[PDB]
Amino acid sequence: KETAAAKFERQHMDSSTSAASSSNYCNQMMKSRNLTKDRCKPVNTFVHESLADVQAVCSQKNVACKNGQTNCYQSYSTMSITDCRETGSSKYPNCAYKTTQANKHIIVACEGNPYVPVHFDASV
Repeated sequence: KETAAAKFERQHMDSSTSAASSSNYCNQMMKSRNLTKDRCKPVNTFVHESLADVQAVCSQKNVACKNGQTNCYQSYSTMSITDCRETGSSKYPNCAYKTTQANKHIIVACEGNPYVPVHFDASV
């Protein structure tokens, strides 16, 4: 099965663009990363940074996850991110998202050897 690390990359990384280029970014990316296949994923964040820079967050500021887990880390630096959230008209299989550009710190949960992100917790 897909590893947690690999699912994080598929769901949350977009090193191929520096920011969202249009209001359709989320619609396109949510579809192409298979986040709308079985149901409309309600919210999702994409990070426009190199993979290594995001993986490095696992060695940055420890902070408890929203769910209380202690394997979460906040980036020292802000990152270019896109927030994707369903629009009021979204209705499977025609899933529809609002794209919002931002520069924020990210919080990720990490696991494994190599110790890498497995969950996107928050943008802050």
